[PDB]
Amino acid sequence: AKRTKKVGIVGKYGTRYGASLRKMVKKIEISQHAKYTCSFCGKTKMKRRAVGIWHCGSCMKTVAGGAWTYNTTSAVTVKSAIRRLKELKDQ
Amino acid sequence: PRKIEEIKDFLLTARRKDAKSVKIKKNKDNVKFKVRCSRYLYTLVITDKEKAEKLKQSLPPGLAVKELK
Amino acid sequence: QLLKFTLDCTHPVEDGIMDAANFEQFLQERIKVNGKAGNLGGGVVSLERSKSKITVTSEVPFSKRYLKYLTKKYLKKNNLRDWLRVVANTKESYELRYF
RNA sequence: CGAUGGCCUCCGUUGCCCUCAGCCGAUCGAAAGGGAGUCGGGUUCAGAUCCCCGAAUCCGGAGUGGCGGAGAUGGGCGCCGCGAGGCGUCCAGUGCGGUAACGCGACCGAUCCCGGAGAAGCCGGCGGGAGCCCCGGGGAGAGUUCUCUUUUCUUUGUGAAGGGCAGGGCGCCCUGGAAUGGGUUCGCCCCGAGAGAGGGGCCCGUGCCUUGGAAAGCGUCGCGGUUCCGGCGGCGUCCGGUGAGCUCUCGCUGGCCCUUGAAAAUCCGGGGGAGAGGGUGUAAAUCUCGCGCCGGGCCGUACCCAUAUCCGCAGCAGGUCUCCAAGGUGAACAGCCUCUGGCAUGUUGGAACAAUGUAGGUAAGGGAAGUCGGCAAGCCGGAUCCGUAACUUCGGGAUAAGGAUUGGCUCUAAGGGCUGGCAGCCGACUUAGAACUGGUGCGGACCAGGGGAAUCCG
Ligand SMILES: [Mg+2]
Ligand SMILES: [Mg+2]
Ligand SMILES: [Mg+2]
Ligand SMILES: [Mg+2]
Ligand SMILES: [Mg+2]
Ligand SMILES: [Mg+2]
Ligand SMILES: [Mg+2]
Ligand SMILES: [Mg+2]
Ligand SMILES: [Mg+2]
Ligand SMILES: [Mg+2]
Ligand SMILES: [Mg+2]
Ligand SMILES: [Mg+2]
Ligand SMILES: [Mg+2]
Ligand SMILES: [Mg+2]
Ligand SMILES: [Mg+2]
Ligand SMILES: [Mg+2]
Ligand SMILES: [Zn+2]
Repeated sequence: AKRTKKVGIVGKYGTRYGASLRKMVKKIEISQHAKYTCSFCGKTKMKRRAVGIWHCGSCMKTVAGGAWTYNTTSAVTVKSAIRRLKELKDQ
Repeated sequence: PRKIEEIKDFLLTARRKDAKSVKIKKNKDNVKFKVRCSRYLYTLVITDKEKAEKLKQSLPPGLAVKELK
Repeated sequence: QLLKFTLDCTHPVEDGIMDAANFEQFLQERIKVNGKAGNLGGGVVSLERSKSKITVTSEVPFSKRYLKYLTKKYLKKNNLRDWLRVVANTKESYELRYF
């Protein structure tokens, strides 16, 4: 059954800290605790160990990433731009 | 403590210079020969009886023997 | 399978303050087998009187401590508790001695 | 290179030269952190892991190493001998087994380099093993016996260190290749980066058996020393079953972190391959294997550890860090009663039972009229079954509010394991329904929320 109608993971916070703060931390908590797909071994075992540590359960490979998500928009744009600079510098 | 399971190595350890004394324990269904060496106490257990008292005269003469009564 | 027990009230009978008769019928009334005290529950358990030697024989499981409990009850009933005492000489045996 | 001693052999002792190379900084800092290795029985007026008895164990040392075993003793050729076996030449020999995980009693090796252990948070769930508790019996000794009670109570074992076997775990290996997806947990989770299914390997084995070890301990009965005695004797120390039970411990697994939860001493493995041994034997160098020899110095150790051995001026109702933890009721380490153990009412007793106090109670009718103010006291209270509003940040409010039931006794039904749609044998607490019954009494003691409508502030 559907236990709660519009509050998700932050239902653990009861009636504290305010609705706007709770719904602001909701998405971050969901992303932080979500399991991602390891780009190396293909398994869905990329779990966050600490702030910016993403370890693979079976692949046994750990990656530096965002604080709440595996990747960050700034990082992916930076990587793409730096790849373009690399290829353009040597043509 | 160390258990000796075959007959002759018990005499082999009995005739060692280290050995001090051998004591004979006679309980029901078992006969135990305990030889006291420097490091361990070696126990040899005989189930029957006739092997026991035909071995009782096979120990070296110079080794002290004590019957536990 | 045979169970065999003996009671030795020789000291008090030779002293002359109690006799083995009342002892024996106390047994053959108040021995209960599967909880029934009638007629020894049949011939399953047998009682024999020797010269101050009470012998109980059976094949159904029986309790030496049952026998001790019954003789203690007799001693209390006939007022010998502060004089006599029931002990065990060896296995399958009890005997009554003074203090 | 130079000198010495010991059968100047071979080595030791130096003195000089060549060569080799970091320190994270002298040193101090924990009687709860790290830190090899001792347990059982007995003994005193007062000490025991310290004394005695008996079993062990760690570290360190040893010219000649004390000794076994390993390194190890094979093959080829020419021979002798009928063969067995024995001669003369060459060649090897720093171990061997398993496809693999890895195994075997050892199995050379320096400077150097790499790694491991030491060395890691909090919480949750589950499983294994012990100790304890519990149930049914056999003994031994006690208690009740006015009536009954195969009754009630106590007791009924084995150390460390080895060996073996259960039992737990494995993110270890081999065969094979799976959708009609499968395996599996309380939850999860796992799989072509190899699942299920077979067969193995490793680790922990604190449990059981055995060596220790019955010789000792203990429980009973009886003899001694008329005593000063580790006195001497008989018997026994047995068979089972269960549990979301409690405590400890081991293991698996998960959750939380803008928290990621010590260092060093010390020890070990590996990579390398500088060196050393002997020319076929009396084999040598070398051995983390078995046994044997010697030693372990210094300091603390009594007792109290708390309503009387500490600090509060004191035998002060204060304060002062920890381990062990039975039965019943009950959710419970709550409250109440009891067992092992302990104590003598807390720096005095006797006789009276006035007032006023201090601490508990009960009151007809009324029910806050008392008082600044329901201060104090009182009401409610557990559990089961119904029901639960405004408002809301949608999570709550909420045990909202408001109702009914609750004892005793006799039954019925449902909820499981093991062995050989069924049959037999065992079984642990639950839940529901019914009848009967009591002077309407039943969360009978104990434990145990009064409620509602609003305003202000945070
Ligand atoms: Mg220091
Ligand atoms: Mg220390
Ligand atoms: Mg498999
Ligand atoms: Mg004995
Ligand atoms: Mg002390
Ligand atoms: Mg008083
Ligand atoms: Mg007093
Ligand atoms: Mg006092
Ligand atoms: Mg006082
Ligand atoms: Mg009134
Ligand atoms: Mg009234
Ligand atoms: Mg007034
Ligand atoms: Mg009040
Ligand atoms: Mg309200
Ligand atoms: Mg207002
Ligand atoms: Mg506040
Ligand atoms: Zn991966």
